[PDB]
Amino acid sequence: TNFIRQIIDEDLASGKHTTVHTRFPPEPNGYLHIGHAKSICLNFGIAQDYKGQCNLRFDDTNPVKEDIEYVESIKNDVEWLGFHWSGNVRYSSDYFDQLHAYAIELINKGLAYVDELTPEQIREYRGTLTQPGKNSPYRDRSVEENLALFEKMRAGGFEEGKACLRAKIDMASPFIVMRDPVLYRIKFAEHHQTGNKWCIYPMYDFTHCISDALEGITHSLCTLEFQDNRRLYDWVLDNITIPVHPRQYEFSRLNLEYTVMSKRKLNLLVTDKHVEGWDDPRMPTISGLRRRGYTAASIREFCKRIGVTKQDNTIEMASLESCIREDLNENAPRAMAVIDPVKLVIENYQGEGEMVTMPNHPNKPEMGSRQVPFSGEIWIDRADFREEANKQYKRLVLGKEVRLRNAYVIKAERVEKDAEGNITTIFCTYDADTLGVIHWVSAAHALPVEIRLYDRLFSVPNPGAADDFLSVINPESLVIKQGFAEPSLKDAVAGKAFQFEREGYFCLDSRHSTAEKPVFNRTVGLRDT
RNA sequence: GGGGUAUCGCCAAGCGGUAAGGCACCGGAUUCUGAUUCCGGCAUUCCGAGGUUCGAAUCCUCGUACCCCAGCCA
Ligand SMILES: NC(=O)CC[C@H](N)C(=O)O
Repeated sequence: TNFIRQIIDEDLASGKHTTVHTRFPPEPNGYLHIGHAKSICLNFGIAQDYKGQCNLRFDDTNPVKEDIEYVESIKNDVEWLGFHWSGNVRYSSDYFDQLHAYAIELINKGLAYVDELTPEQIREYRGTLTQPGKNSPYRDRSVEENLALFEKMRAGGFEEGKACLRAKIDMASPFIVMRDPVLYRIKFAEHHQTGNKWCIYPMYDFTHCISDALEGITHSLCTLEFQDNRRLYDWVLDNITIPVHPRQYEFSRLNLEYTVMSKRKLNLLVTDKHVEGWDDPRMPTISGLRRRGYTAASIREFCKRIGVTKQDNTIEMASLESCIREDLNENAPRAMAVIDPVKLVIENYQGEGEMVTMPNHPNKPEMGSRQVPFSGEIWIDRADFREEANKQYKRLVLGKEVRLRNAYVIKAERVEKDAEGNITTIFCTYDADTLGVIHWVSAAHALPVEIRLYDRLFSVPNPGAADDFLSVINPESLVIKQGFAEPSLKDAVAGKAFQFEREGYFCLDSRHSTAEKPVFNRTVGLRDT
């Protein structure tokens, strides 16, 4: 439960509503990020719980900022998250004729007029946060004139910015949004849905409340910054001939530590090529989280966990990680991979190799087991061998033994280094029958794999607050490695993740994995303490 | 000016009855993954200062802090 569901309840109880109809109206001007997932879960979830309906609407009123790639991606992420919208996908543009009709109603009612103040003049007449605005000298034209003028605008008769339709409200309102808000502006730009049919487009404030009412929305859910706008939302509806009046309720938007959560800043990263694209695994986009190996369900749980309030918040990365870790911990089948390898030769070993049995999930036998190839020339992780080091160190030391994961116990005896004194191979003996603990990979049957270790995009907790958020990017947000995985992974499915034992959860694809060179993305590392 | 929000490090219940929960954190137990699991611990206090009440985080008052608004963006 949350404040919004309590309102909904009271409406249902009072009889003000007998059904609930919500909506997710992003503008198709960028890819969806996790903040939008909060909104999708909120709106689509309320619908299903209250046995109602929730539409997917593309708030497409600004042609110059939108693209068809985005509408396609949005529909894709919404689906991927696991939600279904009510009926067809809607578009604000579906109402362009209705909106133009309604603007004509406001004009006929004397509540709208065509202003000729330049875009600079409008701001100048607008007033300040503390000084009232002032009336345009064109504010009192007749209905007849406004009608003619608006038609002229609509017919491509005015150059851009040369005129616009403004609402006639109160230029001295403390609500700056109510100071004659612009209803229509001229843009000779082709729209991704209406092509070149219109040269005039409606503004957000005029469009949204009307789109909401036409679609029969009962509870319009948005974020805190449209609180002031709710006044214009109501004004518009209160002043036109429309049978319903949806009510807007605002909740705080999501802020995630170490990243930005606004399409504008995410676009800059894509545009400036500091990430591969909107779906880069380091990106907080739904596509990027998906490509990183995150499950729709872990995201759904994150949104459930964070809540919906009016408090400005900033969630910690540990919260999101917790969610994905919980999921993958339960479901990911375990595997063996070595991110940083060094060859270890069991001189004691005789043969061409053998096959040891390995559980697909050390705590869930029902998930079965598999046969993994063992031998005398395996691969271990460099950090798992210490010629020296403290008593706490539970891994391989130059005179100590260690249990090879699901195999035998071995003993390091003679190391071998190179020119720069770096070790090249470790010589050990194995106890013919012995079956800390360390993972390994038989060099002979090993599959060469590229491993991508992801990390926080930015060096600071709140990069969006920085003057130049880009200068504070983390140069180690992506560190690529070349390791070895058990041949098993030869059939790994893109997107699906496994737990690389003692390392973390990894998934294939990355838009890079080929048959020859597989690319594994580390979704999240295990809890190291 | 106006609109909003202030409860444990980060989220978050609580709507007059005397502070849920999650994340994180600190112990301990297990464990062929230093993971998982498993127990135990973690606000005598709710931005502040008064006030009303038998009694408030929950009501009033005066303050303080932070967020949002001056796109022909959404
Ligand atoms: N009122 C709202 O839900 C805002 C919709 C607007 N298109 C947005 O993406 O923020």
